[PDB]
Amino acid sequence: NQSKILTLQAYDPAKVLVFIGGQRVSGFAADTKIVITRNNDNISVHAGVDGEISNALSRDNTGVMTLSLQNTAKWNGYLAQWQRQANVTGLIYLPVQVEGSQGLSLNTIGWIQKQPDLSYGTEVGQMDWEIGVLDAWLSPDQIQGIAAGITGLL
Amino acid sequence: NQSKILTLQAYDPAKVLVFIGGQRVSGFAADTKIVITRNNDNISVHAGVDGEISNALSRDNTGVMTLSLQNTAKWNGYLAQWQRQANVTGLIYLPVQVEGSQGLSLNTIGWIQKQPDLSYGTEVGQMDWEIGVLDAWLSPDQIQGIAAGITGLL
Amino acid sequence: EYQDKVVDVEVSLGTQPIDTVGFETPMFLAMHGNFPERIRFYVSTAGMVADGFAVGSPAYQFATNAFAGNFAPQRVAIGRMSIDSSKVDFTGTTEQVVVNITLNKVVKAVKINTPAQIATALADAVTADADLTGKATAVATGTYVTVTAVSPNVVSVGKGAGVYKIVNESSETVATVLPSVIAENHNWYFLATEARSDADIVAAAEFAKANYKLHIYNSTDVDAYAPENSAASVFDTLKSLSYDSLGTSDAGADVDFTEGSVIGAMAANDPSYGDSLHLKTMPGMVPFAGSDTQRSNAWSRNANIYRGLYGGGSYIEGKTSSGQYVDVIRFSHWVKFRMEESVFAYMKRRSDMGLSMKMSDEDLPVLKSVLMNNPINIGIRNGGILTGYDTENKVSYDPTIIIPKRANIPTNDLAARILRDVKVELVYNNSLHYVKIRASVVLDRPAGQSTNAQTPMSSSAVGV
Amino acid sequence: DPTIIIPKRANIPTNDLAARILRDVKVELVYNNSLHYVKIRASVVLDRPAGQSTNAQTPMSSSAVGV
Amino acid sequence: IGAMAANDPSYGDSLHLKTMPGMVPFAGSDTQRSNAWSRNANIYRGLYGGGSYIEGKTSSGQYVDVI
Amino acid sequence: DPTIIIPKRANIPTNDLAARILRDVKVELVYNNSLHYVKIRASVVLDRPAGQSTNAQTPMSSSAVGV
Amino acid sequence: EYQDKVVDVEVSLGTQPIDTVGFETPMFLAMHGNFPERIRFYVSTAGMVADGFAVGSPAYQFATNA
Repeated sequence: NQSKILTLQAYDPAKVLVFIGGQRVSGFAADTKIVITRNNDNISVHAGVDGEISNALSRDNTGVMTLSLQNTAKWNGYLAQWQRQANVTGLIYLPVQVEGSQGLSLNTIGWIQKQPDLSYGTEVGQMDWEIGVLDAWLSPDQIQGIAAGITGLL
Repeated sequence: NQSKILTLQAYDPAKVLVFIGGQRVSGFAADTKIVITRNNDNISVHAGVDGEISNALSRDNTGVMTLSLQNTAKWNGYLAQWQRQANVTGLIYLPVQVEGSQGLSLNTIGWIQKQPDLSYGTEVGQMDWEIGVLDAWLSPDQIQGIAAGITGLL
Repeated sequence: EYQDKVVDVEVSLGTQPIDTVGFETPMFLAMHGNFPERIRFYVSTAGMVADGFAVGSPAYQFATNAFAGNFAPQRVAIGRMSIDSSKVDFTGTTEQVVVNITLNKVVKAVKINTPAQIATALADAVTADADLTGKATAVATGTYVTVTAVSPNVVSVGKGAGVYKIVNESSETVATVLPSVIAENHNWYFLATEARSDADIVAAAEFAKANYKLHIYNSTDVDAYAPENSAASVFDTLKSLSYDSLGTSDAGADVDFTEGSVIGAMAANDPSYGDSLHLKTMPGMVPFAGSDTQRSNAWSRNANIYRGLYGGGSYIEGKTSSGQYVDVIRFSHWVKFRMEESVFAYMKRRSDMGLSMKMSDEDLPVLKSVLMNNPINIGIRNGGILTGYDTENKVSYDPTIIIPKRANIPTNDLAARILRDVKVELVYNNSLHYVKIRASVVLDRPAGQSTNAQTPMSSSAVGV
Repeated sequence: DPTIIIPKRANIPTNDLAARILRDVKVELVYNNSLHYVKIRASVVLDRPAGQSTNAQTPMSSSAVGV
Repeated sequence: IGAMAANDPSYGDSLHLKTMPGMVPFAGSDTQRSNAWSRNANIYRGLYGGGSYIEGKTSSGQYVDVI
Repeated sequence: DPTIIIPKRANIPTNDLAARILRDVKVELVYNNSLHYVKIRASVVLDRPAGQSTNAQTPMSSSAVGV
Repeated sequence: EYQDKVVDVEVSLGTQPIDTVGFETPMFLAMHGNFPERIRFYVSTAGMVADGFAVGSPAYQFATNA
């Protein structure tokens, strides 16, 4: 057996596009751009004494989308001003979209949950904004779909 | 098979021109004039247990350009004064250009990263200034271009 | 050029688009006069009917069957032969008979309500239509009605409702026509014929082997599953000649031309996977109704049969006339075509910049990489080509490539400027066709097993 | 990529060295484009959509038959 | 001429597969091509979607490259 | 290897010394060749390939029997 | 002399070639009348049968064993 290349193209971080309200975000941090995590488990399990197993689905799809930006980036001002604008007017929701380069994507509604701490030091600082998401289901954008009707059994 | 001359002209070190801010640098060291090195690898490789291979491009193009000058050269004063001028006013960037004699070239923005140590001894001393570069991609200045559309495969 | 709206939307109700797939276009050699060209390409039955083809006509049936497969292509090639007349045979039994006939862009559906009486009534009804009489002709005889078009008019006749045959007669022979058809376009892979005489089928089979095409035919014959000693069917005829052609028995092969279903289950299947046809489902075909002995006879004659199992329909055994599996033939053709295409594409690109290839040891070896790209590697990735070490024979399956050196090339080839003796080797994989299981059941308490804990020895030591 | 070319002294005619004016400097550029018009194609379904083809093969690029 | 003018003979770069705009593919069958080759009449042929000259032969039978 | 030959003065006829023209200079060359046609021989295996011969000797060049 | 294709491939199913080895040719003095010459050289049993040798005949057995 010979080793196989898992993809034809190369994963390019610059190809990952983040659209918050219809504008592209720029000025990201060094290591990680964005992290998406679900708040709660998908399926719960109830185990009886005799061994009977029953499960119930979870309808809580809220999640948190970390966003790292350099403190010198101009987008810090946009989010800071929008925070107070929403606080005064009362409108906090805005569309959020993420395009993957060689992975999953995301397209839902979101809001600003917490403002990151600010620290000034010898080197350029970093700010990790937290953006909520109404639904944290990562959707594919590939040829997937012809095999989902094959894995099905039982 | 007969030996072939790799070039028609002769590599002349004096023909290598360095333009920092629009002025030609003079008074170089003995052995090496300039050295250009990339900070990080171009492409990373992730190898799975089963043998699957995936790669991701690197967008960090920062580099370091060593510059050797005799301690008696007048350009030591220019750089020393510019260091304090930038420190006070806050402007550190300035254009950098390198012309190769029979090799690659370079044309990007740069800045002074570290001042070399000074030592006084029996013989004339040497100073190795370090100049940063925004992008460290060495570009060609030759008939290259008609074959890049030939090596392509897969 | 001028757009009156910055944004415009066309709301299509119900319909949906389909993606563009790569495939091999089939060719159906039909006899008619709807267009002058020898061969045309259609993308939907709508275009064929717009060209004067009558609904239910042979070409229409073939196209609608081909476009309904899971691997159906997106183009169909229709050949053209001369046409002398057509027949509507009512042999058999039938309550309402409807025959769709189109004459010179005029579409009509004659109607009628013992076969001879039905044929006579239909013939009389045809003459009742003044338009048909002026431009077309009809005559009754026995159980069939013969219709002929007046010379400057084109008539197309197709099935409506009821039980009957539609047979078209033509003076042109397939052997004479195919050499002209191939001249206009060689861009097709599958070969099919409307005429179902033994001579036409044999001629098509002989032509296909010479011109590297795949031949398909449905026989609708009853001797196809006669006892093994009865070597009198076309299937047995082809065996004696060692020809290759995917033939199968059926019941509607001369009312629907079910070659379309097979092509649609074969067109968009990449040979690189070695994906046999064993159990592929095909719409349109009808299950084989014979008993076990008939199936055994059909298998002995290499006549494939469509069988229904557990509620569905399934092809079986995908065998050809010569006995070799169709999968192997397709794989061999795929390798033969694509190795050549890859090498030619590299050579042309290398000679289009100047610096054309030269016969020397310093440039020849690049053919190894050129060939290891494209087929030899795609086959391994998709599983078609086998690799690894064999434990039984103690041999390796690794693909091999050999290139001769300049010193071994005869002087004559340096004048002819052609290289020879390049060698390649491969090992083909295999699908799974049949499985046999051995079960066991226990009723009482099973007997206690042996309590030996030693590691089982390999073989007896006693040997001299 | 933008390109810039400068002639060498050996290629300058003697007359320009008297006129003291340089010529033949060349530059190239590629201009971007805005978006003016857009056209969309929508579709609506009413009944149960028909089952799609269940082919799982990687779609091949082009037909192999070519001579 | 445009596929031959700026080609340096020092490389020995034959015309075998050079593509030429403007020409139209030869439409005859195999026997016609064999006859044309026997008469040293070169033919432009289309293969695998492109167009290509063939065999670059001259009237006397010697390859044009050698001349 | 390319070769060049030049005659000596003693071999020049007296007439050429009056005509002042030299003759008989000789040069030789060997021309390279492009590649025009290629033929390949492939093979396919279906069952288990038969075990190969297990001879480990260095293959001899030619039969010794000769008189 | 004339080649209609720039590249051609003969797909042989199953069969494989074998390299050329140096060896000493054996001689089997058989009695028959299939050819006039006193001695002939064969490279495979197929050629011997093509010369009228019956399957299972002494020469055929010797060749297939060798």
